[PDB]
Amino acid sequence: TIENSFVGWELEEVLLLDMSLDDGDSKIQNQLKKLQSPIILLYCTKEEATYIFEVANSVGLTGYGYTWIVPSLVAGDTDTVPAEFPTGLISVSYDEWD
Amino acid sequence: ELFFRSGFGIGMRKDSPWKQNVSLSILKSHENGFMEDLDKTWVRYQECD
Amino acid sequence: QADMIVAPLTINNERAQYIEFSKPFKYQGLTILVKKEIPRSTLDSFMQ
Amino acid sequence: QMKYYVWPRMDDHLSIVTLEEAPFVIVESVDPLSGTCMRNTVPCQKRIGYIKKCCKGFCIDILKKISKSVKFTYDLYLVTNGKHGKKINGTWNGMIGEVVMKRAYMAVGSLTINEERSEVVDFSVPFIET
Ligand SMILES: *[C@@H]1O[C@H](CO)[C@@H](O)[C@H](O)[C@H]1NC(C)=O
Repeated sequence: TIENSFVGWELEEVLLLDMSLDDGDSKIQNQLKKLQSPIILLYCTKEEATYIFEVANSVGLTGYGYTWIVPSLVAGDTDTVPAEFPTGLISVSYDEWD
Repeated sequence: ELFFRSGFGIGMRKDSPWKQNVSLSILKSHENGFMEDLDKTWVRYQECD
Repeated sequence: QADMIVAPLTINNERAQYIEFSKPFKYQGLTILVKKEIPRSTLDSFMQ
Repeated sequence: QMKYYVWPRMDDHLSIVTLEEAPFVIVESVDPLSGTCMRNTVPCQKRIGYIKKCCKGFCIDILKKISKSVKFTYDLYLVTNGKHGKKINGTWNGMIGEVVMKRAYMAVGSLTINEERSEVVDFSVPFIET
């Protein structure tokens, strides 16, 4: 999309997370410390999503001035909120009400 | 050709009581034709072409 | 020892960090002054 | 179709007024293909129900370059009540008519320093002769 766009998009911090081995929080902490953008894209599942945000609030990314957007499966259910997500989380989900 | 433009200024020590009325008794000397009159009698009399 | 520098004093970023300036009372610039050479003239005889 | 024309959530968030002056602040309409402002222009709103235009020029490149050094955020919006300000029996209307009304907190554009306006707001250092 970026190549075929007159509008200017700034790309940065394209690093991924290899959350597979134990005691990776120290590695995650440096990975979480390399983000310097007002909005950060995150793509995980409902079970995996809560693990990442346990470190996100530790450094202090969550709050005003920072926005996180996740796919539909991160929320999982329309009402069953695990309360493990930062205030202001916005996501796109499949239509179910109509 | 002029390459560094910055006007003059009646500097004063920071945080001085007079710092506001001086900057308004200069802006009022431009409009009345005063500082265009001192310019006439001191700086713009012609002696050589 | 002085409270008001009534003189031609340019305003720039180094001085403005310690003292307070006013609104400019003259707008200027920097220009170069060089000696004017003689215009000369070549007309004394019509055999030129 | 978003129900919120502007995001509700917002002191580094400053309103800023501007007006169209021919060589300084040029207002060009939004590109039809994408409906968004292209490069080199900071998006600028408009009143009448809002329409998003795009602004660029000499007095805008100052705003982008200054904002980088002092690290704040802004959102321009064109003024729709008079131009540049004029005192009509105790009312100011224009780029200088909103800063006092506590709806602007800044006014970038082609203003002009003089005594009558300077009793209401306090201008910055001049940066061009006029
Ligand atoms: C500046 O002028 C105002 C106008 O009357 C006056 O009230 C004030 O005392 C003056 N201040 C100084 C420092 O001259």
